[PDB]
Amino acid sequence: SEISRQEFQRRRQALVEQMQPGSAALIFAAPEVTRSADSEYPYRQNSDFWYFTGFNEPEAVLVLIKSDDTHNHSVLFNRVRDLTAEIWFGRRLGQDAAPEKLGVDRALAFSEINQQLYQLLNGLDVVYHAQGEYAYADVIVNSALEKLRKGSRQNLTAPATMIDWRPVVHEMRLFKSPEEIAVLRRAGEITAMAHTRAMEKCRPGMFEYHLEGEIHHEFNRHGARYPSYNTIVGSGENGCILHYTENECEMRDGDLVLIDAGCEYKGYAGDITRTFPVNGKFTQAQREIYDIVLESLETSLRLYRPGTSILEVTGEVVRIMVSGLVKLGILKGDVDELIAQNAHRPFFMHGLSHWLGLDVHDVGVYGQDRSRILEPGMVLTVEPGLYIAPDAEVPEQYRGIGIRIEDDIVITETGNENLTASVVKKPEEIEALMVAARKQ
Amino acid sequence: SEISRQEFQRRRQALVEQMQPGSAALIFAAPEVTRSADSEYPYRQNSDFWYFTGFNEPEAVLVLIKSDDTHNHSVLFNRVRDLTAEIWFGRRLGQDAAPEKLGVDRALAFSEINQQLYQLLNGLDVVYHAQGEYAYADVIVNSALEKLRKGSRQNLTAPATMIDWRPVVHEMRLFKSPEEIAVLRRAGEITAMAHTRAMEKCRPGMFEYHLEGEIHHEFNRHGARYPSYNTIVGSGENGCILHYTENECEMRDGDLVLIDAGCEYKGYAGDITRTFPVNGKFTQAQREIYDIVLESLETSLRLYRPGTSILEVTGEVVRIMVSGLVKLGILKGDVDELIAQNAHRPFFMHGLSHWLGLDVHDVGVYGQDRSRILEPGMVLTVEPGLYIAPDAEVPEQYRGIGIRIEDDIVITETGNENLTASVVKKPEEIEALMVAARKQ
Amino acid sequence: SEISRQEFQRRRQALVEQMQPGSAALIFAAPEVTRSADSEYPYRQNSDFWYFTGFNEPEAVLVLIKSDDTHNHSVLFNRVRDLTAEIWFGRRLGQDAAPEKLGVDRALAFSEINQQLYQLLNGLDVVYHAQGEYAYADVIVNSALEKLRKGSRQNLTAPATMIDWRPVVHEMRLFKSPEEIAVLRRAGEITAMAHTRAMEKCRPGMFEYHLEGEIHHEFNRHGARYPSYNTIVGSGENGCILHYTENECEMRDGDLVLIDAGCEYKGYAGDITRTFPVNGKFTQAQREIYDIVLESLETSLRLYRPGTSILEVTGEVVRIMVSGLVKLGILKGDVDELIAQNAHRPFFMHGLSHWLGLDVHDVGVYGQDRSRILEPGMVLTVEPGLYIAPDAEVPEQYRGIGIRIEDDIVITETGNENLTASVVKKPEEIEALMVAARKQ
Amino acid sequence: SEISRQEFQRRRQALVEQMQPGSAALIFAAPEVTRSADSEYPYRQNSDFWYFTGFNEPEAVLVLIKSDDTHNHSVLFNRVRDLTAEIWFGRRLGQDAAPEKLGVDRALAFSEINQQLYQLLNGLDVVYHAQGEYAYADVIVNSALEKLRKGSRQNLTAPATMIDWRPVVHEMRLFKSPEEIAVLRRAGEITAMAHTRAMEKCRPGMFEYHLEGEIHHEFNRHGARYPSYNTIVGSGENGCILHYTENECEMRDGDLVLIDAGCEYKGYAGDITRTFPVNGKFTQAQREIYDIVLESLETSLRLYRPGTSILEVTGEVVRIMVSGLVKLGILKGDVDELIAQNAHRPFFMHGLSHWLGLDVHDVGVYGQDRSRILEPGMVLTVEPGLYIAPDAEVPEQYRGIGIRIEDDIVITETGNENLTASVVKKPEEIEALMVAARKQ
Ligand SMILES: [Cl-]
Ligand SMILES: [Cl-]
Ligand SMILES: [Cl-]
Ligand SMILES: [Cl-]
Ligand SMILES: [Mn+2]
Ligand SMILES: [Mn+2]
Ligand SMILES: [Mn+2]
Ligand SMILES: [Mn+2]
Ligand SMILES: [Mn+2]
Ligand SMILES: [Mn+2]
Ligand SMILES: [Mn+2]
Ligand SMILES: [Mn+2]
Repeated sequence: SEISRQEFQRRRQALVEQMQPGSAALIFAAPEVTRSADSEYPYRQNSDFWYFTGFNEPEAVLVLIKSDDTHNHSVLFNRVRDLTAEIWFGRRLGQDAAPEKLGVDRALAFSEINQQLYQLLNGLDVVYHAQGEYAYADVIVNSALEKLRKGSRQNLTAPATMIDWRPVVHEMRLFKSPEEIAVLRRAGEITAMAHTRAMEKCRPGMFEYHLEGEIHHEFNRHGARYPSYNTIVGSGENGCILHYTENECEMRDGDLVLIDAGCEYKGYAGDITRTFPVNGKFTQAQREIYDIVLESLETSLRLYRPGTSILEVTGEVVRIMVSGLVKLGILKGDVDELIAQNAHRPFFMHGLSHWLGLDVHDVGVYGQDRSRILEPGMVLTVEPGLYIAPDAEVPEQYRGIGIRIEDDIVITETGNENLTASVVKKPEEIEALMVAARKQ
Repeated sequence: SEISRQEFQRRRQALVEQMQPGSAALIFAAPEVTRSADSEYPYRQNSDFWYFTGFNEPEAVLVLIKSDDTHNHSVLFNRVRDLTAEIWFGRRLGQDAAPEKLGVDRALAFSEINQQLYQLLNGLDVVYHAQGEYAYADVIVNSALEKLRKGSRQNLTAPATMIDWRPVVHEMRLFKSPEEIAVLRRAGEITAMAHTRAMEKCRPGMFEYHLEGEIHHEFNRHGARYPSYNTIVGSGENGCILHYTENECEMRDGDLVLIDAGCEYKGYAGDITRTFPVNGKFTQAQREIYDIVLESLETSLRLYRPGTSILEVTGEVVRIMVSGLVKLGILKGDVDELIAQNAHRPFFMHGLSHWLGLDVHDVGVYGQDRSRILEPGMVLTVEPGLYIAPDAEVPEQYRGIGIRIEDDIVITETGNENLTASVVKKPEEIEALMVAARKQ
Repeated sequence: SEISRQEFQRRRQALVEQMQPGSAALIFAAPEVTRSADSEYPYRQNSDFWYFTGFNEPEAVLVLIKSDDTHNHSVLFNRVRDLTAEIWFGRRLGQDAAPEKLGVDRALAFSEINQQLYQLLNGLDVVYHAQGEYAYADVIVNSALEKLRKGSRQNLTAPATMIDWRPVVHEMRLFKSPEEIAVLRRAGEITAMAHTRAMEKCRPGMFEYHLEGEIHHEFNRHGARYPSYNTIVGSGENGCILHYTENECEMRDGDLVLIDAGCEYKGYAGDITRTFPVNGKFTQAQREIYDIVLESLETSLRLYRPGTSILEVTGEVVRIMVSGLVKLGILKGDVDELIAQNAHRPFFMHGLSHWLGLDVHDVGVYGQDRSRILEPGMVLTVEPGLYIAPDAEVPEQYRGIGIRIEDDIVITETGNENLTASVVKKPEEIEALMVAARKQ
Repeated sequence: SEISRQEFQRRRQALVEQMQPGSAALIFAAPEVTRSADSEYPYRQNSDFWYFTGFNEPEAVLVLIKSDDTHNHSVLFNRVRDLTAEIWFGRRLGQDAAPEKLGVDRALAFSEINQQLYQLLNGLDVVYHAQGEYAYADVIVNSALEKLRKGSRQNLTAPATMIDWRPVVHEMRLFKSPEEIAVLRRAGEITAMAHTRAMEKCRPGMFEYHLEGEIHHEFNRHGARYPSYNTIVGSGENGCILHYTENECEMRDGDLVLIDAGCEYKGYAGDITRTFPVNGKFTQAQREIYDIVLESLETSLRLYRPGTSILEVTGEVVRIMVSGLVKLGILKGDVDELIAQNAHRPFFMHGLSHWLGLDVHDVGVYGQDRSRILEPGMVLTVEPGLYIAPDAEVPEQYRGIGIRIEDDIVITETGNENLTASVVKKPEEIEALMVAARKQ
């Protein structure tokens, strides 16, 4: 599953439909990024630029011109074809092939952007620009506007209005097309297979980074070369560190390991967390904390639907957590009073859910306290956790336990679809899986 | 093998020994780097900062103060310990533990750098600063100097002299300690095992990126989490593109695949290229080009020693190439005349060797045309190649063939040691390896 | 005559009336400017900031908030009162006195602008900002918007729309109130008295800068401390250099001197040019060129009225010039053909008229080729000139003659009012004035 | 008196003599400065650039190359000759005439600086650059060094050492040549004539700015077009504000007026303060404060000589002030105890003396608390003052009195020469002068 040329074109037209007549929208590619000295990180296209193009080169700018309410056209600035650069660093789309390949009306060399952009903006009323996103893009836009402001003797005029297109575009991204959902479904399946593999390979004495290697190998073999975020493999006390990415420790018999990892597939993020015993068997204490986190997740999965909100479902989770922690003696008091004082927060200190898409923490307005009413087409995570610090003032057997369990879902007309339920999370199913792998 | 605290301290003292009395050297950590939106790339410490510290955090600055010819001391600025940041994003060294851990005299919070740096530079004659390396570092240094210049009423004085320490430090890095050579030896072995694995796993119909996944998995399992540069897997015509990193094509029965990949192990780069038949058997044409590149490499490996140079060895390679290409009819004419007109250059268009170390294209002065005389302790690559474009005006059977074969060596008192000879390169040994793997 | 508090308030309200509901306009003061080292030029307030405030301090920002269509209010950021700064550098308005003095609703310390501006912009739809006018102002606005964009967890929202208020404000400035016309009338009278004085004081052997001194002394004595632009005193060949400001030469018996000078009175510019014989008597050649320039000006003064344009009046001037130059043999050919080839341009190479107000080259849209139809309340200059280079291919006696004659006018319902006719320009009146002064 | 070509050349050679072999010094012109919109302030050349050139154009850079200990040469970058720019904005020196005019070896177009500077710095060991002085200059230098650092394949090398030439050059400027002293002597005489004129013209009912106009007219007529700093005319309570430049008030019968004004003559500053009765007659109270300030100045003038210091002479002044203030009841206590508690500071809150030259607050190291031992050739001001605030807790008759009296001196082998004693300061001489002028 992928997003095709025709869909990128639909998205461009949908933006144009929201634009004022006599306007242009400017969407810039990500800069290349240095890793060390002359070596660069593998290129990651800007998500919004990607959303409108599926084009994975730097030094590119998409310009959508809406001349009036019936007439509009697109211009791409992109790197020229060049024999030498290409023998060295790889093939480039160039200007001749871009209109057909990407479905844009015209393509021009990026090297000509300062000579051409002001001419495209001349006489328009509005420019849509994500100001502050990239310095290089701001310099280009500001230069063009300055040329226009200062060019009345050449009969040039600058648009007086600049509108940040990010609110509009991010609202577009918040609601996934069926094709986007198919891509995310595949991302979830690829990520789930990776997590299953990690559970089947995990043994005491392996390093945390060994499970990262298994996971990334599984991503790669399904054509998801890169993770959507830095993989977390937190065994023992490291599980209580939320974005532990060192993954440098030997995994001990008797500890849990929390793995949070997700692929990037055709631009889209998977995002799964599973926590499991390194030796294949939960201790009583581990199981007691695990069951509360799993109940939180299972309840959330039953509830998420159109018409509720992250805030509302979070309230149910908080009650489940406070109740379970009181029962174990980790919290003490009256449940409702404890809820009223947010007594869960030392152990569950993050949000239950974030939007998911071209970024793992995807764009889109949440509303105050994530109160926005859910509608079909929204994609979000569900990730309750409990983290009991090594020095927490709690019954000793719970200290140093960090558990999160995270699935990715799409809101549908009838509730939700779980994209990541193909990797197990019930404790008895985890143990069975690991027992089977451990027998060879 | 690794580099220890005591060695980082030796390097600091060796810099200090080269410093003027009444001076301070400022060495800044790399900034964190955005991958997309709020997600960052896995952190890569600046190589020179690493060289003096082995410390893998951002927002850190090493200050070496040489008060006079007998007295000197070190101050580290680094991130404070902070409960919340640490629960979220991970553990930090902090100020209390840094002096013992890193072997510095004093540690201060990075948040205090603007309040403290000018006081450390007050009254010194010289500041050593790699100006232009990082914008954030330049801002900090320029602010401190401005405070001093403008603070005569507070009895402050700025050092009038600023010296770029990069020439001195890069000359230090050019000559490896025995411990560094041990680390590089391990990098070479890890990288070689990865390349062997790729040869054993490769089958027609696999995607180029599948071999990248095998390679990166092998790096990881030996504790080299990250590659030292973006892996190249160039099959068929893609082999003629020097830094082909798309690795997106299905590998065809009958094509060669060129794999250029290297691990980063304790900061140090491996860098190996092997080219081999996708189906396990060189065609006659492939073998004919391969033999010229292999002869170039084997001859270079015999020759490299103290007292020669990359330039001198390159001349021998050029003769081997021109000779072989004439013999095959790819070039036509008199060998010596062809050499005199650099007739090899359409097919061998890059350098034979680059320095290797904490960067894959390592620091250090090459001399004009890489004429610097080699000495023991220098580490370099040897990477002849021949690339015959799909449309080259040559006998048809050679078109679209891209071959490079690259080993990493250390110059020793008696010649060189090949760090990467544990992965095969003789064509009959490649075929035997692949025949054996292909039988299961 | 001046502009009062109530008028600045009217202007603020007129801007607000043009603003969208749910918006704020930000108007920044000019930065102080270094002359040398720690010495600054005398402060000149930004013209648009001045237009809305009459406030002559730096580090000030006017914020006009239009909450909706009935409710609006103003906030000033300005320097705090401070005993020491004030003993040293002078009195400051401060926060307590500003609301009454300036007629703003609230005043806050400039030192708090970054802590307060984002709170004023939170939740608005539109921000009006003259982007690119000042770097310091851009930094402040961009920081505030970034805080808002990034502050959704604090329930902050940034306005997505930024509109340059300069087009609207400059259209306001283009049409003068009766009070503004009274100020400009006084500026014209002060400037005229200065030019009369220069004519009465001028003698061969005086330096050009001596007339500048007379002029600036006369400005000052009427309470116009500063000129509105750098004074030009171009004698002999220097008259052919349009913005000759060196004023360094001894004025010779037999040469003309061109003086272009204007006062700045309550923010408003005068702008007068007179050219006259250094020795009090035009030569025949000088008089011949002078008469053409004077005819051009007198005709322009008869013509300028509502319903014509600078372009239309320029055409009449061009015909007068071509005709006169043909008659003298400076041009040769058919007048209409010469006009059609713009043959006057080597001798008259600038515009006839520019708008006049708070800047000498005042703001406001001219239309293509200055074709905008004139309306009452517009204020402009009328400044024909002829400049015959020392090496021009023309009858010898005309070489090195530079003449401009410039008056300032206001368009009225019935034509125009000449604000600067109190300094003579008819050649016989110039000679009479100078003859009288030269007798003592 | 002026500074000639040969002296600018001597200064260049004296810098070169202090430079390391294999080095270049870069001295940049001041940028032009905006006054409002498209109008600029009258150009003021950077003092250090002026010191080495006497050249009053922007977009110019002096490059002094010291190839080794015997061979050196100079290159100027400066604006090209251009017909149109010159018809408009004035004459430019250009490249052809510069070597002879300025006495430099070579001149190149400023437009070529980025193409040429790196070639001049290639292979040198040291670059002398006043980093942080001007942004435009820093950009140019940083670009050149970056080209060199990154150009090893083109056999380019950057100098690793950058030295701020300001300490060396400012020490040069601290010691005046006999020619510089002659220029300063003339500056002092011009300034003194201006102050005499102000005393002779001053009448109750005139505005403070009227005396500014008289002063600036007198500067101008002697060929000092511009003041060296913004003129202060502080009558009544305004005299207690140290840099009162508003000069906006009507001068009252019964008040003193403090005038601090100085010309700029051939680049060099005068700096004189005189305080006198607006009505020509000191009141008893005014005279009582005046006598203490005059005693302070007369004593300082007797004392200043080689071998003393500003600090030492300041101590004598402080004693004079404390003594006089005790005698009048403004201070109460034991003189020595009062001195020990710096009890004078509410009334005398600034320094007694600053260096004087191409800047009014001239460059040069003062030593801690201005303790540097004075030597012949140093030029400084002597400016005791007493300022009694309107609300000071002192005998009523002294409130609102601000008096400073300031002369400019040169240290000589035998003491000092007073450059500004030609304007009176004894109270009886002030009254006599004013009585005579007031009679007509
Ligand atoms: Cl391009
Ligand atoms: Cl910190
Ligand atoms: Cl403030
Ligand atoms: Cl130029
Ligand atoms: Mn996750
Ligand atoms: Mn998540
Ligand atoms: Mn390689
Ligand atoms: Mn290599
Ligand atoms: Mn004018
Ligand atoms: Mn004009
Ligand atoms: Mn003074
Ligand atoms: Mn002074």
